[PDB]
Amino acid sequence: QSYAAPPTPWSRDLAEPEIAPTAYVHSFSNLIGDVRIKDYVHIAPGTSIRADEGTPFHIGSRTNIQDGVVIHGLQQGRVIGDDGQEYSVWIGDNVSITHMALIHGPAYIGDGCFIGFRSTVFNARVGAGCVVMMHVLIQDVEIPPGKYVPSGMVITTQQQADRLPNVEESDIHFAQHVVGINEALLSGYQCAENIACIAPIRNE
Amino acid sequence: QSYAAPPTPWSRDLAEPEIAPTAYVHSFSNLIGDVRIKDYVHIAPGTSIRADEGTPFHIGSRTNIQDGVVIHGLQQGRVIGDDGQEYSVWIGDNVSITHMALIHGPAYIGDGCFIGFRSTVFNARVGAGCVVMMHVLIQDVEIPPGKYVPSGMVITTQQQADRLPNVEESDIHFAQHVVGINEALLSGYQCAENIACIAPIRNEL
Amino acid sequence: QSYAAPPTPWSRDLAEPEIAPTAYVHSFSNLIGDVRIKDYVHIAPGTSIRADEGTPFHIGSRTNIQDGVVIHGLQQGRVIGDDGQEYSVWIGDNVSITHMALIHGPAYIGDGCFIGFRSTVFNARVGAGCVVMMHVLIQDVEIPPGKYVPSGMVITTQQQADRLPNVEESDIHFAQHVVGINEALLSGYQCAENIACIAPIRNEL
Ligand SMILES: [Cl-]
Ligand SMILES: [Zn+2]
Ligand SMILES: [Zn+2]
Ligand SMILES: [Zn+2]
Repeated sequence: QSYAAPPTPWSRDLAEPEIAPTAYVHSFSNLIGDVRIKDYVHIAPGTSIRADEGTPFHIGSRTNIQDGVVIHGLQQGRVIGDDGQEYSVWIGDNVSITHMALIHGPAYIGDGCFIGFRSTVFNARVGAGCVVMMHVLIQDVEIPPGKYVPSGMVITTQQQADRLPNVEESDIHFAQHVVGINEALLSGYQCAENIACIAPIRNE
Repeated sequence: QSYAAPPTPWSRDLAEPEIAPTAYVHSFSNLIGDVRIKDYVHIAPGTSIRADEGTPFHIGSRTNIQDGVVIHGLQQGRVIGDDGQEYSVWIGDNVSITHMALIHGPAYIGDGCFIGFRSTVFNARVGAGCVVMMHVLIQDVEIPPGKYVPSGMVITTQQQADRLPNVEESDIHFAQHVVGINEALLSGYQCAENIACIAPIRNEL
Repeated sequence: QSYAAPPTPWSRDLAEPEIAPTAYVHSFSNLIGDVRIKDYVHIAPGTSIRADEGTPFHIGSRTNIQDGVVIHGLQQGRVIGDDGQEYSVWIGDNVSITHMALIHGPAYIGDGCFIGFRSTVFNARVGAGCVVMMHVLIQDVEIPPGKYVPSGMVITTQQQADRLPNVEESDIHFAQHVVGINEALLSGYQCAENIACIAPIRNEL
């Protein structure tokens, strides 16, 4: 369920989502505007990705976007993607954006991040390899690369973002497991759409 | 995707939403019961507004309801609207109910309010011109007009509600911007649903 | 929108949901895999219940699942249900899972529980007859039966779980009311899909 961006004083290109053929988007979801989805992305049910104000959005390869997630952006304000271009929202490679998370542009999330349940990133950079846990708010700050954020933290000042602990080895594996589970899920959903793949399994 | 209220021990009128022709409601949403939606309202994808228990709901002119929002109400309990009528939920004019907010009747939200990301108003009055920030709970209280609520606050007592700072000039300016932005989006989406409007635009590309 | 579980290294049975004819599931929602939904269950708009990683899920009789709720499970990790079978998610009878709640397996929620607005149970056991309020996180712990949890609490250690107050009689009556309300909603929505039932009601208008 994908649509063009609406014509507004700030946008007239009527841009539509670019989705990799290796990605899987569940039917029960809504995608509007210039949303660039690279290889092996899994977009789960109940999600609304809306690139009508702030635009464009980038979602990197092997990244998962889980149930009930919202992605939107402010009309004014951008970050620099790794390609040199400006984005309302940049999410890197091998990122997990988990259940009911909110990612609000301007926002940069680096490669390998885990963003936990019901957590929000708004007007903020989160460095590569961060593990952010459950019920967290991050707003108006830069989180250094490789940091761990405990559940329930409300981070609104740089002073707070500057005193976070380094991730442990167990956090790094925990994060890569979630990435792998969603790659496996994506392929299974693609198999079920194809008579040649699903028929032999269904006969057993 | 608009439906009548179901028949229950407390209701039998099977009421359906009244939507102003100048409003825009996204396809990917669900609307049930006596929901009265006024001029230039924008209702975004993922929203569930359900007037099957407490009823009616009123959503005022130039108000936006953003993605993943839920509105419901308790069967018992009402607020007095600006028209003298009883409502489960009353949302005024020029209001922003932003991403993932929950408004739960009995509730009154006054003209010009901003209700921030993932925030909840339940069994409460929020006076006109309040600016509520992110991840806030407001419950069983009255917030005076023109107050600012910092992010993360869990307000459950009147003692807390009585000790809030006044909104600042830059808060007002931020609130009005969000209102105007959404007015512009609704007219854009209506153009896309009209061949005469959107065709000449796609021709320029 | 009812879907089979996908073929995967941990599951190839392609299970689909089993839904009691006396349950009402709103159209605007998504169900995937081995989800066992019992008698008189109400599933509200905007819900996603997904048994593709952890599986199976169990939802008991007269239980309600309200708007925007998400249910999922870890691939590894199970709890024992009251039937003596293993589940990623067990939700018992006469339970309320309210607006925007998240239940994430491994999870057990006993009979008679109230789980409040925007609250989370993950890798946890919540005993029979608990009343959990609003904007709560319960994580990695066991809450004994008959306990009350104030709004906004973040419970991540057993030490917190061990110092909770008992429910009061008024909390019990409050919980059963919400269950009763949702049963009455359920039969109303079914009445509207039965011409015998809805025809005389509509002719009064
Ligand atoms: Cl939420
Ligand atoms: Zn926004
Ligand atoms: Zn309710
Ligand atoms: Zn999960």
